[PDB]
Amino acid sequence: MGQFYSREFDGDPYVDLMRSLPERELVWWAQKVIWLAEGFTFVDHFARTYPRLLQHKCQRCKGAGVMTCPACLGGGCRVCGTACAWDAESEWMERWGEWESRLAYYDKATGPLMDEWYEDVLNAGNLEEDTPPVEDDPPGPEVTGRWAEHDRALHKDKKRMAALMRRWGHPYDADANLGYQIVDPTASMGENVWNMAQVYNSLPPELNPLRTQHLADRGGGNTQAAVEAARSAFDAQVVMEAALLQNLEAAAQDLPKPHRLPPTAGTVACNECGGAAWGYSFFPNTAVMFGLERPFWGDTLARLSKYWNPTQVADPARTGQLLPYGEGGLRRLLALEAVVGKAPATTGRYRRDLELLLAHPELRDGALRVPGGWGPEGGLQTYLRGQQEEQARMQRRRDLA
Amino acid sequence: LTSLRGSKQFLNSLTILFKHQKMFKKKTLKAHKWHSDTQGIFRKHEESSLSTRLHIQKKRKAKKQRLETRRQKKRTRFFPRPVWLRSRMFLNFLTERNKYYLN
Amino acid sequence: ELMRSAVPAPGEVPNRNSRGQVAEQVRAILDQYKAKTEDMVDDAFTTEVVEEAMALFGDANSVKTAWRTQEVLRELSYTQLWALVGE
Amino acid sequence: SEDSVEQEFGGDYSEASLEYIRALGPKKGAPFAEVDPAEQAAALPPSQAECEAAKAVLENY
Amino acid sequence: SAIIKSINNKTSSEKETMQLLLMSSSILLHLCAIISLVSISQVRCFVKFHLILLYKLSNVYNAILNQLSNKLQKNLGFLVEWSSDFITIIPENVDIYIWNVFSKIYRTIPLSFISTTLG
Amino acid sequence: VVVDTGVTEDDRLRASLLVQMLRYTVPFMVISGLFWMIHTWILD
Amino acid sequence: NNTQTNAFNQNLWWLLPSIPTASKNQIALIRLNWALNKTNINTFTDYSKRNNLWTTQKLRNQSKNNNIFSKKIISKVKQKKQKLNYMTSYLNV
Amino acid sequence: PRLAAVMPDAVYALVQGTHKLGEYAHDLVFPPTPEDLRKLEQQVNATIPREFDRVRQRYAEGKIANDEQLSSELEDASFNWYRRQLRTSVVGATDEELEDVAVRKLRLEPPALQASL
Amino acid sequence: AIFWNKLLDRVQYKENLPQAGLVGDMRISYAKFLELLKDQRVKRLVVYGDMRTAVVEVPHPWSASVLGHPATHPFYEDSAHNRVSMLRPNPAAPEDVTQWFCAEMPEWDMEKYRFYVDLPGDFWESGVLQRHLAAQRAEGAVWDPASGQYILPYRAQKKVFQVSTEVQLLDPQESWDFLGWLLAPGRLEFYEKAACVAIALRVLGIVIAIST
Ligand SMILES: [Zn+2]
Ligand SMILES: [Zn+2]
Repeated sequence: MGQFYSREFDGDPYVDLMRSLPERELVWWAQKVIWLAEGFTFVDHFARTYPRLLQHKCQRCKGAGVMTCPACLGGGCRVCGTACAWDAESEWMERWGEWESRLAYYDKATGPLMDEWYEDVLNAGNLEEDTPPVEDDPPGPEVTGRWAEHDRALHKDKKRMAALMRRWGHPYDADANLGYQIVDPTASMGENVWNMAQVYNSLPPELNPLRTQHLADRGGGNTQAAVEAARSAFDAQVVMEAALLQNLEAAAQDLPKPHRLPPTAGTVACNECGGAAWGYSFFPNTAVMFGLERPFWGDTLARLSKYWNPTQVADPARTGQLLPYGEGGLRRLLALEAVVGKAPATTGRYRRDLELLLAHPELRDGALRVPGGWGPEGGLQTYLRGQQEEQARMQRRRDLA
Repeated sequence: LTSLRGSKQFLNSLTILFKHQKMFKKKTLKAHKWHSDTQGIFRKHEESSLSTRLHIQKKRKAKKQRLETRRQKKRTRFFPRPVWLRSRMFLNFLTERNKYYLN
Repeated sequence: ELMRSAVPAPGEVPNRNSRGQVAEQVRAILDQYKAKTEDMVDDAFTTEVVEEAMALFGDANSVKTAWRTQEVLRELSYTQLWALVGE
Repeated sequence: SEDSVEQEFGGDYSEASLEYIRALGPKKGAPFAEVDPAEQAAALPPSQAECEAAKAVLENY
Repeated sequence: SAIIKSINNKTSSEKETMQLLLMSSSILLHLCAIISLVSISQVRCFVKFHLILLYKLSNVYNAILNQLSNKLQKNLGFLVEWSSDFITIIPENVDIYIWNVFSKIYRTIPLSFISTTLG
Repeated sequence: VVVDTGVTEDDRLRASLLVQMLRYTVPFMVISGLFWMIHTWILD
Repeated sequence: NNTQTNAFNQNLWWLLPSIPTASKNQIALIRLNWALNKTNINTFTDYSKRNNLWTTQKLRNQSKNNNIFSKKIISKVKQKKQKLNYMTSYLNV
Repeated sequence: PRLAAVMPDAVYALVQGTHKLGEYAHDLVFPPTPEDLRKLEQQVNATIPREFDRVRQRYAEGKIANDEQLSSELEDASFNWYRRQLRTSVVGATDEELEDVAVRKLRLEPPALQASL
Repeated sequence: AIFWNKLLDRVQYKENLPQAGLVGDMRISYAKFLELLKDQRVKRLVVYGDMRTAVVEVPHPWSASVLGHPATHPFYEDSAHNRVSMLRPNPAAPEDVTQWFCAEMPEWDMEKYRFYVDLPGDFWESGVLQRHLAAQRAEGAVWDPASGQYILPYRAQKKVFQVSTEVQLLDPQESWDFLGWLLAPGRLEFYEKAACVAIALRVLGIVIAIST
């Protein structure tokens, strides 16, 4: 835009020519910015590629950073790590329930239908009704049949819809789901974040402090403390997921993993290194530069085949040892495992439930959808208790008259 | 006592909804070979109302296929939303969010 | 049933859609937009709404933790190779 | 007995919709930005029983 | 250490030769990489842009802080450069300063090398 | 089963040297070619 | 949005509304990114085929309101089989 | 514009053009069959579903279209085949009840080996 | 597609890391993973490029067998809409339901946790995976000459809640990191805007040049 006019561009055979044509000036500016983009690309490629030459790995663990505790491979071992948060198998569906509840809020898979339902209940003034359907009528009561019960339950839907709408309004107003139009995937992630971080929309209600900032009293002192102590665990789990995914991305290629986590319930830390499994060294790691990193399958085959097949060159003829190696050999040498075989001992906690699933075949129909779980406080036993207690309750209600 | 338990009143099986409201093609039935014998083990060994629904479906789509309708197009949703579908979706979202308490 | 493969086929693996994919489907179907009687094939139900009945309660959209089933299941693993060879 | 849902609805529906509605959550709570009864129940201090009982232990003191 | 241990262990004054060879190879590799990088035209554009930015920002900082400094003593455009070649805007005393500092830093390499190797 | 094996190129650090040079030098050519295409093959 | 590619973008993150402050700020930003990912909207783009197969009806309608036979009918059943696959349990596609 | 749309079209065009050039390379060296073109004629005819044969006869006897009436005729054939396949997916085929659907999607039955030979 | 669908997951390999069955700190321990492995609860093991990290896939207990539990989605139903179950009461060890026999469910119908695990640096030369593979693959059909017939023994069938393990190793060379970095969305949008302005200025320059 005629920026080469002011005073101080005289003396350049090409700039004075650019003075006479604005298009040359504008394409000069475009090229000037594109060359800088190219330079930035060159440099950042170099800077993310060169560090891979200087990375060396501890040779005893092979970059794992962690070795095995054989005492556990066959009240327990006390050398090898602290059990992780998910080793408790009897806590699985509970944690999954909490997490899927928290995930139900953020979800926008059914965004459009929820939106137009909110737009239908919102005004209720449009009413561009088309032509109503030829309406069926259900087979009347006193006809006990599964098809008939299906039909009667199908015809009892609008009044129940209004009833639940009374009990639980549109989720867009109870803010149980993410807001009306906070995000749609066709704007800019730049805009979509700003809308997300406006007012604590990055959390569900149950952890939001705006819901609780009004009441905190002498009674418990937990209403504003035991929700901050839950927000904290929430953010910790989110950060752990981010870290584990960075490690998975570094292991999808053959790179060394960036996050060195502590050992676990079957492994001890490598003694040679600190548990740090690798590092940068200023010496170029010739094996990566010359592409000799991985060990040629046949070599590993030979190694493992000669490690799993030890040899006994001495014979018990001269040497007075007729027993194999080990301890307590004299005591070492003192039902239906050959047919069905072993009984699996990891799943007794479901035995009871299965028995119930055999005592009540009707629970196997597609109309019932139990939440799930194992214990008496979860899943099938909840429905059984509800059914039995309600039938007894209202049968005793029949006893009043 | 009203808590997370679920019940048979929510029709959580799409084949029932389809064979009761949308699918009226009747089949030529024959002998089977796999069936649930005693002990409830799958081993190897109403029609007139749905006919009425069949006929009314044929009439309705015959009417809206020759361009006789308030709107205009063999195929378009007419915003007379079957509340049966809107209902299920609400029940599902509600139980999924209400799973909060089962601890 | 003795000479069946136990490795099903590259084909008979039906599709299963993740959450993002059911969202894509729900969008692309929500904004998707003489003869006489007894000429019909008796499948004259409304095409649009049964599609949403499918998308929200269909089998190919019913496992909430399906990541990419067709790809990772239409490849053969090491054990499936060892089993093919043995036949 | 005679708790909430059969007071508001009650004769609003048959006994079938009673169970039908009863199986979808206690009332409406933290998942819905509300303040649950059990969590609010701690936000109330003790009653006058506290008052004159502690006054009596004060007199004994 | 594992590096130096390996080249000491596997291959009459031979280990010192191997170690000198390793250190020279590594330094030369890094220097060759850097020179080959800045031998690309667009990377020269990149470094020129960063230099003019840092010059202007240092000028701002200098003005501000020197002015507040002699105040405490009282107590007690861009395009003209960005579109012109590099050497016509920079003086020569600057590069002479760079060269003098370099020379003064490394002028004791021969004596140190000789003393190190010879007992 | 008919098993087939490659030629396995015994040298290993003479079989790999030139291909590694290419692995290191070609990205620069790809970046330069892409940017050259956009910034000269259009606004000549 | 104009600093999406470089690292300088990082300094922008600290400018919107037992351990120190920068820690909890970073963790809030991380939670923001995870939450934005969790909304299941990432895959929808204007140029998919899953979006082009159900939008050919409307575009055909408005455009008409604006060995060949085998080719046509087989193209029809090909697009229909594609919709069968992307819809529910189809068996070979 | 929108490279995300250009790249798939680019590769599709590449491979389809290569297929065309290969077909040309095969029709000149090995000239086309004179009568087995009827073999392929009928064997691409046989897999046309029944819901399309209604226009095939309408394609034989004159009253096909001008060019536009068929292009709205076979549309409803496509659509009824579509809904029929949907019903075969969900409620099964014409000679197949829910037990047999559970049999088929559980992969319970083996392919008949005795009947094979 | 047969070509494109492949090539696309080479360039876009970071989008295909599992994001569905992994939620928070979803690690298990090496002993917990070993225990789950020995008793046949792991459906799919996915060993990664460096061979020092794995993603265990474990079905939800009710989605493992074909029991008609009312927590599995009603995939398979009778005419009278009752889900099917495939129990067999173990004539050798009755009175204990957990030792009964039942068919396993198709892998594309399981709900699955996807746990993370770091393997030790001596996992391959200890032979745990080899022991498991050999134990599970060394049993099959038989011919019984006493009763003259083919026979699938009981020790070759799956009890309740047990599945068959599928080990799958990934290829490090199937990653293509350079192109995934080169064609990133931000670089894509920059390329597009630059090309737009380029074609604009070319046609505008020729417009003003024919206008002379
Ligand atoms: Zn141990
Ligand atoms: Zn180590």
